[PDB]
Amino acid sequence: NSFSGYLKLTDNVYIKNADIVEEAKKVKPTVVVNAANVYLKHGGGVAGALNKATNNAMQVESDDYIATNGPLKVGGSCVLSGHNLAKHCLHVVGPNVNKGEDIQLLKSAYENFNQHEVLLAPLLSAGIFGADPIHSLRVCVDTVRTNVYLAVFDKNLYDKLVSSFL
Ligand SMILES: O=C(O)C1=C(c2ccc3ncsc3c2)CCC1
Repeated sequence: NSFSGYLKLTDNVYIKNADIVEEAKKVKPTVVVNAANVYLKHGGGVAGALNKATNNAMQVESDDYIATNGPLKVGGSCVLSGHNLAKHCLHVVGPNVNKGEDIQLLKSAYENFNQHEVLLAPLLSAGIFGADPIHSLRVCVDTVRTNVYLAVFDKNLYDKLVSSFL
C-alpha cells in the first residue's frame, strides 16, 4: 500500500494519472479493484489489462468461480486472488448504461469498496460501460467511506476530473 504521487480529493479519495496495472506492480496493494462484467470475461479496458498482466491466470480462475457460483449481479462483487498484482482482486460490476442498465446501480457497485480498508481502483462504468466519468467520480466520493486510490490512465480524462473536482 505504498502509494506515491496521488492528489487528495476528499478525506478518503485520492487520484493519480497512472496505468492501474503499473500502480499494482509497484505498490502490490492488499486490494486491486477490477471493472468487471457479470460473467467475469475480461475482454477489454481495465479488465483486459489486469488479466493480461497475470498472463491469463485471472481469467482461468474467474471461469472456475463462474462455473461453481454462477454470474454476479449488476451492482455486485466477488473477491478473488490478486495473483502478481495484489493480495486480492475485488471484481465489481458497474451498470452498462449503453445497454440500458440503471445508473442507480452505480451507487451499489461503489458500496462494495466499503468492505476493504484500502483499495487501488479504476473509475466504475467508464469506457464501454458509457457512464459520464465525472458523474462516476461524484458517486464514488458520496458513497465510498474507506480509503480509495483512483488511477486514471487517460491524461485528458484525469485533467477534466481534477478540474471539475477542485
Ligand atoms: O484511462 C482510463 O482510466 C480508462 C480506461 C483504461 C483502459 C485501458 C487500460 N489499460 C491499462 S489502465 C487502462 C485504463 C478505460 C476507461 C477509463
